[PDB]
Amino acid sequence: SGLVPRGSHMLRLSAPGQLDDDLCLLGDVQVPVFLLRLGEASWALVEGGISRDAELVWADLCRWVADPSQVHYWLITHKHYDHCGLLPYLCPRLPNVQVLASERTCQAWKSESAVRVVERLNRQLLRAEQRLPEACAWDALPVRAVADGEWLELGPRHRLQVIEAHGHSDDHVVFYDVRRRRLFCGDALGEFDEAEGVWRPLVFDDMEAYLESLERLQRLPTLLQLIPGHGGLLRGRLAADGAESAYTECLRLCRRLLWRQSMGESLDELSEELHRAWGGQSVDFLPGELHLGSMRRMLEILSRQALPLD
Ligand SMILES: [Fe+3]
Ligand SMILES: [Fe+3]
Repeated sequence: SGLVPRGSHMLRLSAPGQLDDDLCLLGDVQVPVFLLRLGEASWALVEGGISRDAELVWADLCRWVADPSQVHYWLITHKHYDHCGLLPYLCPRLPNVQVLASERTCQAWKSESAVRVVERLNRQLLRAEQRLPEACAWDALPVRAVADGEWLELGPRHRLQVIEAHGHSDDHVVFYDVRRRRLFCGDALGEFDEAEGVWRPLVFDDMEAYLESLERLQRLPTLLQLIPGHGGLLRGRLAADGAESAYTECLRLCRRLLWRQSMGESLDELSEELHRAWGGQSVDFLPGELHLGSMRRMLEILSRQALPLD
């Protein structure tokens, strides 16, 4: 790497450890969990991860926090297997934690059907020799539902607003730190492309909603830090123009899809091409058959909802 030999300014922070005075990245940058120091004896976690990373995240958590009885909150953006998979495994080690999530997210953990999908996907990600810890029941998690527009006063230095951001999933929320101009955006802007510096759209429920969410997030004060559900912490113009860029990349995808369909292409064609182009990034946390499946689903949603070309 070049970066061995020069102290340049990094636009993306992608290593575990301290990101800012109040903020650490725990576990794996691929599916990170963030730690906020709220106080001398108080902490919050943000993003709920994949189950197989339990011990990775737990060891990093213990590097910074001598007493895990001091972790008081755990904010969750949405119900997908990769954003809540640690909860049953680490909540039992966090006796004072309250999970904060949307009503629709909380409802999913009460659904036998939903919880078993979450379990099925997370089991496929266990590494060689890994055994998960003892789990809590999903319906026994210490949860509180949070609402659109709600101010979460996590502590005297940390007040974060819950902003509804449906479209990626029907339950997706994001969390905005007004003081720090720092947005925890989950998968609402898509998947950040590490080779190209652009957003790949992740529209798995509703395109109109996904665009409207981005429209709304573009109106926040200019971001200084943008923290998606995968890949680390973005700063500079990548943060400041994140929501706008995410929006345009989604339009672009619609244009490609509707153009190729014009030429009589099947949806499966663009899907295999998107799986080929984009699937490599998430191979270590999303089974490849399921990335292609998700690509096809997104293209179905766009095909139905995109404004026609004539
Ligand atoms: Fe997701
Ligand atoms: Fe995700």
